Amino acid sequence: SGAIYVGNYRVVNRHLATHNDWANLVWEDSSRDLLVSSTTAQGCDTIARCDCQTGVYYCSSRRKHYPVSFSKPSLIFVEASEYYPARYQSHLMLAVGHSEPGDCGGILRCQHGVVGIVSTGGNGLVGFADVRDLLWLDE
Ligand SMILES: NC(=O)[C@H]1CCCN(C(=O)Cc2cccc3nonc23)C1
Ligand SMILES: [Zn+2]
Repeated sequence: SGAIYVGNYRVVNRHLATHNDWANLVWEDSSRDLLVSSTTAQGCDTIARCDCQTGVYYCSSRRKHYPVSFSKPSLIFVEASEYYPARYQSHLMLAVGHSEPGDCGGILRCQHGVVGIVSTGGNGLVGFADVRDLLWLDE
């Protein structure tokens, strides 16, 4: 579990979105596992606007933050689940690091701000859904 709160927005993994998220839907993309809903209270998360390939992510399954090197956002194959059929997930970044289902929603950050959230993982790898291209989250 986990979300990004920037201004009047809440960014969550689309497969973990609530009924309230869908009733206050702004934008969603199955191919990226993202859903953005509107909020009444103000959010203060700063979104990074950069091409950083190093950062720190929160791992709930370990109650620890870990430094990582991660790849550039790309289309990566992801296996089937109770949420999606087998497909290519776009805007996805992989890092060598620990993750387990339950870790989705953990924030990845660089010195510039929020880079994205945990969305996939397995076999010593962790995948992050990038949010840096969503320029409209700030305006
Ligand atoms: N974006 C998707 O299609 C997801 C949907 C939920 C299930 N997915 C996983 O990757 C499970 C998983 C296993 C093992 C470490 C994991 N860390 O985070 N998620 C992990 C795929
Ligand atoms: Zn950065």
